[PDB]
Amino acid sequence: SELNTKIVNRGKEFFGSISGEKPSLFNKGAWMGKAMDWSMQNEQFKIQMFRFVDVFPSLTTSKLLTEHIREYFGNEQDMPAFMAVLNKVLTSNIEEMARQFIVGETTKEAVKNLEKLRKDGFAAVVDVLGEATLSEEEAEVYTNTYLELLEALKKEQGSWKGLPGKGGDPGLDWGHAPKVNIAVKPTALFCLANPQDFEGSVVAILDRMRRIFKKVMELNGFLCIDMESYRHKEIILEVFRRLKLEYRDYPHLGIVLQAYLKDNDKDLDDLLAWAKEHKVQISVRLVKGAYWDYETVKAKQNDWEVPVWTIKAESDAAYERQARKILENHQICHFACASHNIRTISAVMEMARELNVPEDRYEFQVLYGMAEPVRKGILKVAGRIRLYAPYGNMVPGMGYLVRRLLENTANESFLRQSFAEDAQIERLLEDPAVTVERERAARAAKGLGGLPPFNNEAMVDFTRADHRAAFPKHIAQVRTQLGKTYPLFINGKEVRTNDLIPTVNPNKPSEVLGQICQAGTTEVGDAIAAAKAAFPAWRDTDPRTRAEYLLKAAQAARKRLFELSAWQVLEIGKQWDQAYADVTEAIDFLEYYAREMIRLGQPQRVGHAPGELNHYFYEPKGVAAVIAPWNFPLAISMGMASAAIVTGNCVVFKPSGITSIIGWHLVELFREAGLPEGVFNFTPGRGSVMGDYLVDHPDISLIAFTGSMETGLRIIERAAKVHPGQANVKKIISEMGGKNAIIIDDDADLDEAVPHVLYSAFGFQGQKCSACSRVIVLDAVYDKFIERLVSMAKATKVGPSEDPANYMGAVADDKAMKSIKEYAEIGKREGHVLYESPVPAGEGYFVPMTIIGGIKPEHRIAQEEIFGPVLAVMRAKDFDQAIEWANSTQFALTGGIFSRSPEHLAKARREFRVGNLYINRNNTGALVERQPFGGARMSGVGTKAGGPDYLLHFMDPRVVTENTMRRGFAPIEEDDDWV
Amino acid sequence: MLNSELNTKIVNRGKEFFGSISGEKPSLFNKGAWMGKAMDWSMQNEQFKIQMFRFVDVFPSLTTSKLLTEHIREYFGNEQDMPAFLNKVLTSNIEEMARQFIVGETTKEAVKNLEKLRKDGFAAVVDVLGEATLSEEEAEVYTNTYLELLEALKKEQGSWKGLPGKGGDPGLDWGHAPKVNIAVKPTALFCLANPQDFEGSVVAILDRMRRIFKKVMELNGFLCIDMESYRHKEIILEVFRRLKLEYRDYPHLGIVLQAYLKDNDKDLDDLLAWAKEHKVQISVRLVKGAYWDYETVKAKQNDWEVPVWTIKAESDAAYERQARKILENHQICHFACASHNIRTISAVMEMARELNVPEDRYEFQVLYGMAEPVRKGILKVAGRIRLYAPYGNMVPGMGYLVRRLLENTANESFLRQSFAEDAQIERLLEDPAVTVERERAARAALGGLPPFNNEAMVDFTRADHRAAFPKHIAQVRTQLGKTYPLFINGKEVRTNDLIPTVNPNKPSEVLGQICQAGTTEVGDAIAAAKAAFPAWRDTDPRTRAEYLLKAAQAARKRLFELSAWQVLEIGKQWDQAYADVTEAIDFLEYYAREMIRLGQPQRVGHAPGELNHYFYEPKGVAAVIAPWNFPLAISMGMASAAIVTGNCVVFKPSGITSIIGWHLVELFREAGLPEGVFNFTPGRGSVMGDYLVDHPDISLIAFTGSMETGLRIIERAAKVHPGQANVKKIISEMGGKNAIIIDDDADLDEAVPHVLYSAFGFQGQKCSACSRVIVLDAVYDKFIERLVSMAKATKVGPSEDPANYMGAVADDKAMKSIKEYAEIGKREGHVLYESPVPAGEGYFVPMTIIGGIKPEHRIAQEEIFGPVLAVMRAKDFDQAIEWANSTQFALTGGIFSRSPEHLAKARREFRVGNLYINRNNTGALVERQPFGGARMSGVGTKAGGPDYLLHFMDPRVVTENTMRRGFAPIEEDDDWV
Ligand SMILES: Cc1cc2nc3c(=O)[nH]c(=O)nc-3n(C[C@H](O)[C@H](O)[C@H](O)COP(=O)(O)OP(=O)(O)OC[C@H]3O[C@@H](n4cnc5c(N)ncnc54)[C@H](O)[C@@H]3O)c2cc1C
Ligand SMILES: O=C(O)[C@@H]1CCCO1
Ligand SMILES: O=C(O)[C@@H]1CCCO1
Repeated sequence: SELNTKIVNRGKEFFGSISGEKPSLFNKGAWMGKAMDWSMQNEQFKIQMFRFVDVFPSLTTSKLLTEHIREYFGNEQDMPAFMAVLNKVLTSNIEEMARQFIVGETTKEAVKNLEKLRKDGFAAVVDVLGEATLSEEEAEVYTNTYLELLEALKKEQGSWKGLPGKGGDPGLDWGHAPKVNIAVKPTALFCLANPQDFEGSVVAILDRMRRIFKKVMELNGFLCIDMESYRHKEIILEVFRRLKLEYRDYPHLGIVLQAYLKDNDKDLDDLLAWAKEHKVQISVRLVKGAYWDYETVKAKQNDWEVPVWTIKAESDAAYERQARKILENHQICHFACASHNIRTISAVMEMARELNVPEDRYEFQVLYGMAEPVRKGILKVAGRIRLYAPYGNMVPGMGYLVRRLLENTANESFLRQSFAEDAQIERLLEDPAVTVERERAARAAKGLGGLPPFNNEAMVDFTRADHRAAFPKHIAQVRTQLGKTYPLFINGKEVRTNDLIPTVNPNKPSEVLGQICQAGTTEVGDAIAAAKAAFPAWRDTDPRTRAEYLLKAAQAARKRLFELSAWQVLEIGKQWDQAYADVTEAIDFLEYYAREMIRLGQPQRVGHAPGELNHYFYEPKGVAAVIAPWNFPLAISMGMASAAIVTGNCVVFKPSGITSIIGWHLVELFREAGLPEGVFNFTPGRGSVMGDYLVDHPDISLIAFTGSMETGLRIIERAAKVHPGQANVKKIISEMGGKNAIIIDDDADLDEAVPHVLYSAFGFQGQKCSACSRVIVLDAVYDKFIERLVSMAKATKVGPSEDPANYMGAVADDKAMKSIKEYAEIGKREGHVLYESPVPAGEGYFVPMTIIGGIKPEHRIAQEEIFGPVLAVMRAKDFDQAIEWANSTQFALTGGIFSRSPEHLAKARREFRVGNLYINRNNTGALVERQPFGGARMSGVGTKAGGPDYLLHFMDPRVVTENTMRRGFAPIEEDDDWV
Repeated sequence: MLNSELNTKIVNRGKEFFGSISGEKPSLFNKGAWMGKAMDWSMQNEQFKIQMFRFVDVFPSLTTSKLLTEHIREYFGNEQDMPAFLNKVLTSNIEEMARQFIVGETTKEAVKNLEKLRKDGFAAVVDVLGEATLSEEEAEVYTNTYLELLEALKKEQGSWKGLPGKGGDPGLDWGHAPKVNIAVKPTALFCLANPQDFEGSVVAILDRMRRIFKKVMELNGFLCIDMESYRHKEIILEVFRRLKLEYRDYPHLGIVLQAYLKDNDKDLDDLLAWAKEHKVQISVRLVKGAYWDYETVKAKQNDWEVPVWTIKAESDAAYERQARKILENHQICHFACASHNIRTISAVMEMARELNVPEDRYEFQVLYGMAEPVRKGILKVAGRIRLYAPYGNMVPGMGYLVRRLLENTANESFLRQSFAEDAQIERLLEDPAVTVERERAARAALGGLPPFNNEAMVDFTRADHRAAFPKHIAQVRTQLGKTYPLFINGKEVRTNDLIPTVNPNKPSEVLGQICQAGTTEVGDAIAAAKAAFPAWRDTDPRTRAEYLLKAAQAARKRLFELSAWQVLEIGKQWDQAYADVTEAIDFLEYYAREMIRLGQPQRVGHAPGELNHYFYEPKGVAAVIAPWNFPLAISMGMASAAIVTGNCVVFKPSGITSIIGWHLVELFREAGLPEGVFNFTPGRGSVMGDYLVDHPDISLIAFTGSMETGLRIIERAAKVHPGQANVKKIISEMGGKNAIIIDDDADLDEAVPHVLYSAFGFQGQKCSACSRVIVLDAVYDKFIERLVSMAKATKVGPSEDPANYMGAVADDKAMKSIKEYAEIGKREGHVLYESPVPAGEGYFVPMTIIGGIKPEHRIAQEEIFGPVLAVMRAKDFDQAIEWANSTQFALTGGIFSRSPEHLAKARREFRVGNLYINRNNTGALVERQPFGGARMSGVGTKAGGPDYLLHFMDPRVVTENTMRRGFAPIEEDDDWV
């Protein structure tokens, strides 16, 4: 109460001394102020304006600029009044808004302007614009930019008089702070920063951070480590902890902690405890956090718990609480209050006074070019105020710029409420804990048939220590299970044959995982007869009961998630994330197709004529042959088999030879679920022995196939014949290849495009039907794009997938390795090799990560599916040729485009006619419901797994029509057209 | 108001009526009897009413102890689940209830009881139970029963004193009425009574009615012609008018008019005017009407205007207004008031007084066994009461029995309100005209397009519809002799290869010559469709749909004309021709709405920072290979489906219906369809058949025809040739070998004409036609006797003559092949019926029924596609289902059964694409019965349903990452915070 009254009064004095002055961004007399004002009034404009700011620096020609302006804002008559002559004026206004937030474009300019800040009474923390670097070379340039900055400041600082204080050392700012203070972003220091390779990322970042830190120490300066997105939070904490311990006696090292994270109370507490345990001192810059929108979207997309508070006052309350904790611990922890919020600043000031904290233990910081009246008020009241002063160019600084625009204009922004909305001061200065209680209470004021709605199973989350630790443990566990013989499974019984084929670790072929029995035509004949005998009872089973078996199987897989994943790492060479996502997709199919059968399972009345009932409903076809691929050995198999099973068919299942153990997991899961015998039959076998036999058989009514075009087309041809005794015309559900292109338009965001294209091309060694095998790059952006793509590629390592440090590993088997390598030779003769990775020496089916330029549509590697880590780079003269080239193959599965032109995106949506088109992201990793997968042309037959049309393909519709009139009367039904 | 004053008298008379009989209830409402209890719970519980009434209907066919016991449990549950109120007991109660409404089971017993009624002071009008006869012999039995009855009464009437009256002849009832009075039901006199053959029906009925009336006049009696369902109303009026004019001086001939008909105000005026014109007198029995539930349902099933009033008080108001009109005309029109309604009766009594009507001009009539206190009431006040006294067996009387039961228990029933509902007397006796206004005023309390409704079937109750066909057949004959060219890329292309098309019922009548496309022309059409495809694909789905709606309006305007062409070109009967055209219109209307439904991309998934849209794309060029049997409908269905989904079409019509194929050209042209979107290429299959199917630019084949051709196309289409963009999509409807199962408890009066239509409708030239009838052992001999007796009544001949049931088959080849099958069939089983055919030209095959057929027989397996019906004898219900499922087809099926267990088994196990319960297995309508099957009958595509258009397209997904530099637009359906 009493402290809170002091805080409120301090805040009132603050607003009083501000004298009504508005920060420049809220100055309606300025163009910037007008543009932000309209963005705040009109959400559609805000979206257009911020997106235009983002794309602006890549509008490097007059044509690009004129066209983009028209497409984002409309013609001159239809755009707002505050908005060729037009190109020049708008360019000037955007340029000036960007310069608003930086102290310079270069090191020498920054240094000049920093001395100007000192004369106005301001300290600085200098930052070089950049984040999320794309290569080792770029990380080196960023690093050397700091070294150059430090050399320059080293020369200058001796001539700088220390900013005024009340005591201490006259050569230091305010008597105590080092005059040179810099901030560094960890993700700018290493382009593959990923907690999936936790130690690898820590070391690579720490190594460059150390070089910078040594130079900082050399001039008695301060180094602060910025905090970035939640994905890197633990990595960054570890870098700080390690670096601190190597130089335990050096006081001027800081770390950012974000009060908007639910983790932060524990993290702050742990860090303080850690500092005590090691008897070192630390420094914390407490912020709220800059990535709120991003964290909420990212967690939502992956069914992760949202790592940030979601009521704005909760972050404010957390800040006051955590700042009090830091101030109390001022002996061990130096404090930088980083906030533009007058309530927050006032709370810190009164808490510090109440605890009599020495002034050398806390200072205040704000962002350069923002909240100008607040900055001046702090200078007047506290005296110790530091500006975060970045420098550099618009492209690497674009994230920063957009974050500032977002920060100032958000509905919940303290600055917007104060300086745009004329919000009441009492409300603004209210204790946010009160606000929290009131908001939470206001906020305290679906599925079908008892089932929760569909949601995709949450992705593995390597920000968690337990998830990181799970893989090595489960891989070892799997290693105790090697060397078994896997029999056929037919009508609930194991059937052994004497033709065994070993399955091996593609990254270590001498490691034999097991031996697989092969079915001959006799055993396949037996599986078909078993399925046919089980069919009548299974068909007569209630759809909701059939769905329940899928639900139980899903729960069985969920309880074995990491175990099932580890099997794939070893048997087929999946990377950890790839393995896990394979299993979660299996679970999704089970959960989704169960719900879909429940939805489609109730007969629907059709028509509304009285005296008549028509019910429309579906019947299964009979026995389904399911011929599964090796590249998604649990997901796609389970997808195809469970769809066929849930719709009332019985299945004869042929796993791919090299992933037959994963195929055995379907036996384990369906057994665990209690599935009646004969409904699922497991029959691996040699295609050359029983492949045609399975497909030609008269008792097969349906064939679900996922694999190569040559095989799919053969199956389609053979299946069309009706043999004697054959009950139905065979239904084909087929997913075949792709030759997938991603287009890189002139205006593409290259920082997004590059890592997305690399992942699309080389994720899982390129062994996906959706993989990017052609990247088609617009003439004017080509050299910039390919230099960055190649440079990022050179940073990646090729090696065993059980080691998370490797980006990709060996391909499926010896035949694939030989085939892919020959294609790379073919490609190297057609075009010109741009990159060819090292591979480890010794055993393993390794193919280099390979990038080839100069490719044209008439070349073999622009047409034929390689199914491996071979990327063709094609140079298009204009957007029209890029589309024509994207459409130049016989396939139409997936595709992508990086572009920020509304016109080019619309042209792409219309003409780039693949089954799944991706805009501004990778073209792989389709999720159930979100991205139903499949295409036409030579890529398939227009069936889409994971979508609402899929189960229909496994059934035939029936209608029963009843005349309900007997002797002149009929019951009246609710949906009848009557009188 | 004068009207307020007269109403006061009516209400006061009603009140005294109610007071005198106060206490007394009709037998049916006596809750102390079994009759009363069953009715009581029926009135309380609508679910029980349906069970009981349906049970009464099935009861007489429960002829063994097993059938009886099982049905009892199936209709009413187990011994503990059913109400307190065995087989021998329940049999006796239901039998007692049926006897409540009859004066006897035999003529002798009837005559005895009628004499007993006279001595109680009641006149009678005697009826022989029965309606909707199934044969000429049954019609003769019925006619002779009246004759036998009349001969008996001729002998008895001499000894009868007239019922007491006020003056006149003591030998006449009340001094003036003839002692003998019978009523006859017209539809009991002719098994094929149908306004489609209006003249033939009138004459057939008139000839038997005359034979009866002559006997009636011979004893100076009265003949009343009952009125039946709306379908036969005009026929019945015309029979009455003709008979009346033949015996213009004989006064004892009456007709019933139904006040529940909207037509009745006009019908009554016309009849009164017709009588004045001809200077005859008439007699009208005015009733409300007995077929209300039926007329309402039937009208709605066919998109016809409901012929009855639908607010109950509107019928009461109609009755009082029409009664007044009759009484005003008492000098020319004798009046029988037939109602159990005290308000209605009281109104007629005061009106007869107000208008000073002589007593010999009106009498009162009620139904035997009903409304006993109202009956006694009338006898006491008016004295002139006549009971409608039917006699006969329960099976032909079942319609009458169920109508009585419905009558007494209905919600709006006056009897129910008065004697079970304890309703306020003031509300019961209020002027129905006031009730009408109250009820009407009480009822006052997808994107521009009307919802889908099927196009109204032709309605031969209308004189204009009856006149339309001869007019339009004649108009079509003035346009014969033309040469029809190909239609490619908007241009007519002639070739030198011509095939003539002729009238199958008269092959010397050539309708035209058709140009045949060679492979060069087919190639050109395919090239044209391919060239038009990009722009058509990019045309908005709503815009595409608009062409179909325009084409529908074009056809709707040409309905009778388009029908006429089919009558002459492929031997369609009038109804069959019209139905073919309305189905085409339905497809157009339905597929337009479907494309509009499917045409919008839909967001899928709910993750923020992401938009996934799911939508459809056309395939490219579609080959449409159409059949002759449904020449406009199925052609238009496949073609418009392909076109509305953004494909372009190369269309090959069947050779013998090439002119109907040209109609598609005309309709799409009138709609303004872009050139090349639809191309018309008749040609010889042996020249361009495989060429069309094999062509690398074809992406989809829609085929409807024989299994053999269908399976060939599926084989060839599976190959991917050089330059072929897609795996070809097959949409295919092939044949069936369809069975109807006649269960032990089947209603044979429904089943027989339904089976006959199913098998011989359009000469059996439907993929849905019944070619096997599977009859349960114990009912076999009875079913076949009735089936054959009805068949023998039908005539085979030219479809342009509506008197004929069926006519010539499609062409010479069809004729030859069907005849070979008939001979094979005759060797396998035993012929039960083989109709005559006209001598002279025409592709005539006899209506043929063959017995002793088993599943191993060729005609039990192979689709004949002609008028040849196999009858098979199943030993029990399980073998029946087994046999139904014994072919390689699964298109349609039927079952006539009233057993919940057996119907349940059939729904589950009789796995055809379209299963029909208790009706014919043909005539599938758009939306109501989406049509198609699997096995060898098809590939699981159902034309006319909500899954069909999907087959003509491929789905596409666009996914957009909407986040830039850490922010994204929040969308409405985003999962968020
Ligand atoms: C001697 C005799 C002979 C008859 N002959 C024939 C005949 O040849 N053909 C024939 O069709 N009928 C005939 N009827 C009439 C029929 O059999 C019923 O007896 C009669 O319709 C019942 O009318 P009501 O005045 O007795 O009873 P009410 O309860 O007054 O009237 C019931 C009648 O109202 C009508 N009705 C019920 N619901 C509605 C509604 N929602 N909207 C509009 N109207 C409704 C029906 O016609 C129904 O029968 C005859 C009746 C008698 C007494
Ligand atoms: O990059 C950002 O947006 C914040 C502000 C300063 C550093 O971290
Ligand atoms: O058959 C019937 O239901 C009516 C009643 C009397 C005759 O016609």
